[PDB]
Formats: sequence, structure tokens, C-alpha cells
Amino acid sequence: GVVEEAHNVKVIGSGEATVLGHGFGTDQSVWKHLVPHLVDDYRVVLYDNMGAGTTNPDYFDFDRYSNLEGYSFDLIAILEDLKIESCIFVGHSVSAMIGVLASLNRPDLFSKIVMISASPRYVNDVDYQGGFEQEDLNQLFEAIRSNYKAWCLGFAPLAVGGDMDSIAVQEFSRTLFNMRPDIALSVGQTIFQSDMRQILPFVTVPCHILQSVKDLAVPVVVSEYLHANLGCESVVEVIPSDGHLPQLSSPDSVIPVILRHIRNDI
Ligand SMILES: Cc1c2ccocc-2oc1=O
Repeated sequence: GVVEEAHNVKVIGSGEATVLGHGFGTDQSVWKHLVPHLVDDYRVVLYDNMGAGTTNPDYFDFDRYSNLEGYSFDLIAILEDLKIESCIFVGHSVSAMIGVLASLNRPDLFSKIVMISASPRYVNDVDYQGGFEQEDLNQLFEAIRSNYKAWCLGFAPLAVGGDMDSIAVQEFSRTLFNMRPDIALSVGQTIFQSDMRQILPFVTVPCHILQSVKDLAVPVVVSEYLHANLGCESVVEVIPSDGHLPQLSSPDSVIPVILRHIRNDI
């Protein structure tokens, strides 16, 4: 169907036991080192967020995606079209919050959410550390629109972490620059200025909160904030890894942690 085509949906396997959503600047390929260990036990569903470089820019409705809710509607639509009545949802970065929002509307569709590199709020205030002051964000946005290619080349090593010459850095630079520059600026603004803190107490689906100990966009205190304020049962595990896309750049240390949280309930 057109929704599935538009999001490059892939379904690997069959059966009841069953979804992985990616973060800004990448696409479903971010899961390449995780998927091989899932396909024997689960029906695996991959999809791309609207606005990813692998998607048609004509379908990027700026009003629809001006709030994270637009993306959660897309997720629910995919689940409905595939006739999935229950899934484990694994969300990277913004997709963790997209999954959370989707679970507020349709908690019946999710048995568990596993979050990788998640944050409900990036901007600091006097009683909250998200990692960024508004002035930092303003300069980032300014850099994006002034020269997108240059911004991508400087940002990718920082976001990915590790060696600046790595395959993961090269690959993230590529998917980042694959986004149309106006869409990249708009999505960046929407995400980096989001605030999901206030809805956390309303979450009912259990959540596993995982992140790298060194993450450019997610201070460790954010994981504890999520744990303290989510209304569901939750658990946190901070991984001895570097990077915002650790499942791609450091799979040997990260994949075993993600698998434990997928396979084991709280
Ligand atoms: C989520 C996220 C960010 C949030 C705020 O600033 C820079 C970021 O780079 C990212 O990948």
C-alpha cells in the first residue's frame, strides 16, 4: 500500500511475536547490526521516518510534521495496515518519543518500548539539564542553512563519536546529507525544541531506557529523568559506549545490551 511504500516498510518473517524506528539524519539501515539477531525469533518490521533521505520529499508535509504527533500517526498507520495487534517497539533517538506518543493513543499496540539515545527535552532550564542552551541551538540552525554540506561534515563525527574516519561516521554523513536541506532544518528545529516531559507520567507501556555513557545530545541525567518521571514500569541501562548511534558504530558492546532488554521483561 502507499503508506508502506512511502515509508520503505520492510517486513521480515511471520508470526505473532513482532518494530524498529530510527533517529534524525539516518534511516532503517541504522539497525543493520541488530536485525540479524532478531529474525529467528520475531517478525521484524523496519520503516523510515517521513523526511529521511530515502523518502520522497514531495510527501513531507511541513504542517503535519510540525509536531512529533505527525510521526506517531504515521507509526500507528503502519501498524494498522500491517494488521499488527501487538509489538515490541524499539525507538532510536526521536523515535523513542514518537513511540511514546503513539502508545498514549494506542497503548494496546505496544507490549514494551525499548529506547536508544532518548530524550524528552534537549533545552536546559533552571531545574532541568537537557544538554543545550537555546543559543547553542540557534547557532546550529544558522550553520545548517548557511552551508548544509559543511555542517553535515562537521556534525557527523560529533554525533557518531569514535574515530572521525570510521565507516559509521562516513555512513552517517551520507544519510545526513541525503536529506533535503530545508527538510533537515525544519525537522532539526522541531525535534531539538520539542518538550515531551509533561506527558511522561501518562505512559503505561513498560520502557527500557538505554544510552551511551558519552552521547553528544543526551546527558546521562536524562536517562534518570526518564526513569523518575515515566508513569510506567521502567529500567535504565547506561552502556560503556560512545556515540548517539551506538547500535551502528559500536555493535559489539551495544547489541548484546539491546537484545537482553528486548528478550527479558522487567
Ligand atoms: C537529537 C540530536 C540533537 C539535539 C540538540 O542538538 C544537536 C542534536 O544532534 C542530535 O542528533
